[PDB]
Amino acid sequence: ALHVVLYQPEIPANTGNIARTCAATNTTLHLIRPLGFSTDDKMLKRAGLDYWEFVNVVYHDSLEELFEAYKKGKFFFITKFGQQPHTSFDYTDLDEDYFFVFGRETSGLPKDLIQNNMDRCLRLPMTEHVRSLNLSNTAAILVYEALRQQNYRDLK
Amino acid sequence: VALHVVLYQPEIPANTGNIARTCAATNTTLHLIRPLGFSTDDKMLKRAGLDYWEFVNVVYHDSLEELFEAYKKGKFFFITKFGQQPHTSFDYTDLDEDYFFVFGRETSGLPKDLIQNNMDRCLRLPMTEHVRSLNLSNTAAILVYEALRQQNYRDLK
RNA sequence: GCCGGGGUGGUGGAAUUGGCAGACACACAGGACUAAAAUCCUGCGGUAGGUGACUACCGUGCCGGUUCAAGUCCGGCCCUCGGCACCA
Ligand SMILES: Nc1ncnc2c1ncn2[C@@H]1O[C@H](C[C@@H](N)CC[C@H](N)C(=O)O)[C@@H](O)[C@H]1O
Repeated sequence: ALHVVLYQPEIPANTGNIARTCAATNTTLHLIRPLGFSTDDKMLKRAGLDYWEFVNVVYHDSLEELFEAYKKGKFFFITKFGQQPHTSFDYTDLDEDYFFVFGRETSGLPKDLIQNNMDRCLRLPMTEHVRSLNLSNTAAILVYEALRQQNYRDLK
Repeated sequence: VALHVVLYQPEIPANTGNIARTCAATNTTLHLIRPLGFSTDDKMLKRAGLDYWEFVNVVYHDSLEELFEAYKKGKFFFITKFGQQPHTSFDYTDLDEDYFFVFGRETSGLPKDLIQNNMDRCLRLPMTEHVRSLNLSNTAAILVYEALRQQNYRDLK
């Protein structure tokens, strides 16, 4: 019911951790195929430990292919640019598929896409001591915020 | 009046580095219960590229009891998979109290007897069933931002 | 000065009465593992033929000798440590 999209990830271990977090929440992981690693990177495998068999991982050769395939979806885009924190939105409809899309670790999301949908742009309130926050951590804050709103349904 | 993340004998280096990242992005004081499984020497801190350590405000403690007796009136929430309550069932809004979030060991976990005595404040992030545990990094960050959700991201841009 | 130890890979270092030199540990390297500076598995003296299987070759401070065979025994020398002597 929940989805995590990774636009061309770079760090294998970051993605592997997110896969484990997905298996702990029964979340679908989406990957935009211009990846910075291979499918056989051993750091990818390690970060996912043994939980890989419980992750439904979907590959998409482009951001477009994903959007069209999941035409009925609440696509939430997570960048520094959004003027609204992630907790100011609503994820409480359980009859829906919620999509959280994460940019490249050293780039962002496509600047065209951010322009068109700034109402769905979630910025995690930080300080100035760091420029960003680890993707695998940032992915988890949103899954367990949305899971709070859905009252961790079926999850004990 | 801020949040406090204390890590009981952390071992895997990368987890603690990512926790310090979140701690610097939230101005959350990081308490470190020794023995640690790594080295926080400035040489090794810079070998891992941890340039935010200066802003993390790390308070090394040598025992869990030392930490309890230095911050006696801290609200100590112990975070383990053996809790029965979520992390969102408690109130971290009081800006007059010091809230402390205790995390465990990546290969072992929090002291079992400490969990038994204080099951009232034992928080379990709801997982599936086939997943034994979450990442220490992820578990810490989730808790920091849930308290900041309740604290409306005080002085956070 | 005498006597007695030590010298051996990248490192500390092992090798019994002469009979496969480098055990073992650290380093390193490749992996595995219930995000490793944890742990576990594997490789590791050199050379060249080598895809490799591996092979032969060389290698214990220098130079000798005894041996079928010398890290090992013998003689000279270099370096080093210790006891003893040596000190107007
Ligand atoms: N589901 C979870 N709920 C709460 N804390 C967790 C969870 N998974 C991991 N943690 C944190 O990470 C620590 C270590 C675990 N990752 C490892 C398994 C260990 N047996 C345990 O006590 O959970 C825990 O002691 C917590 O600090």
